Amino acid sequence: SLDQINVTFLDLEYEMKKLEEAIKKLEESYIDLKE
Amino acid sequence: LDQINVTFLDLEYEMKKLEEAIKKLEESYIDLK
Amino acid sequence: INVTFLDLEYEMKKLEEAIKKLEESYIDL
Amino acid sequence: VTQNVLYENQKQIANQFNKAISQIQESLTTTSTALGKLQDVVNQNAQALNTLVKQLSSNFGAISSVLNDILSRLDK
Amino acid sequence: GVTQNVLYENQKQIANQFNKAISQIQESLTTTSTALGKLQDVVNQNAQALNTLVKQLSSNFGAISSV
Amino acid sequence: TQNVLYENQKQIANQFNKAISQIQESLTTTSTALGKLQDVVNQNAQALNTLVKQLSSNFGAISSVLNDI
Repeated sequence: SLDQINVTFLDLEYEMKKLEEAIKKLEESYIDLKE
Repeated sequence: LDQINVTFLDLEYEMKKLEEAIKKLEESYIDLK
Repeated sequence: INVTFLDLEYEMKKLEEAIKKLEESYIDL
Repeated sequence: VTQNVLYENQKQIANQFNKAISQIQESLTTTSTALGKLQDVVNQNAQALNTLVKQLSSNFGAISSVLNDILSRLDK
Repeated sequence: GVTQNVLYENQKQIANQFNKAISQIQESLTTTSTALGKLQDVVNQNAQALNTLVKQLSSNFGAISSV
Repeated sequence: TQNVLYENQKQIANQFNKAISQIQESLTTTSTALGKLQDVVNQNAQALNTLVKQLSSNFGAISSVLNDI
């Protein structure tokens, strides 16, 4: 028998979402210097 | 078929280096008078 | 059965570029 | 003069900052892209491994039962 | 006097925007190390499953060969 | 006032340049980790392909023996 071999899967969609959020909130951090 | 062998991964060092980076970014912050 | 290979050399190149262009962003006051 | 120096410094600060922020965003986009790729390849090869184990058990069950019925039929 | 006011207001913006960006960068680095952790765990788990499969494969191939 | 503004610009520049130094180190670290992940993933991909090669070989070798019997 060989049913004791188990393979696992990966889900980092939450992490990638958190990065997309970070990038979007860095867009709000630019400097419009009033000349 | 024992000549087929697999490898393992250890990035603990990398992750520690990131934790360090985030902690040292706390230091860079700005407080004007 | 299909196994696939990974090639993120482009991504790593783009990071090396990013780091090198951040060297140009320091402030010589 | 002093006002001129302060103005010039602020211009530099803003330009350099905004430049760095642009690069940081690109590098975070790159990082999430790589994570996406890594995930896709890892899960693909995970699937290939599960499927290999499936077809392995099917063939092990098909071949290791033929030998037992031969153990019975070589005694007859 | 007016120029002093403009420079002060610009410094306020610079500091706020900077500190905001730094906060976001820290979260994104926490996220990145988290993902690296996950990737490592899944990669090593499937590495183990592969070694164990090769072990049990050699054992069963040897058992069927000897028969 | 001029002195205060100058001192604030000094802080802004120092803190910025410090943060940029750290960001570069963390991006170097990130690309390093990606490199490692790639190497291990592809190594185990190759081990899996090679295992499938040797599996088909052994399956075919034992099948042809079983059939000729």
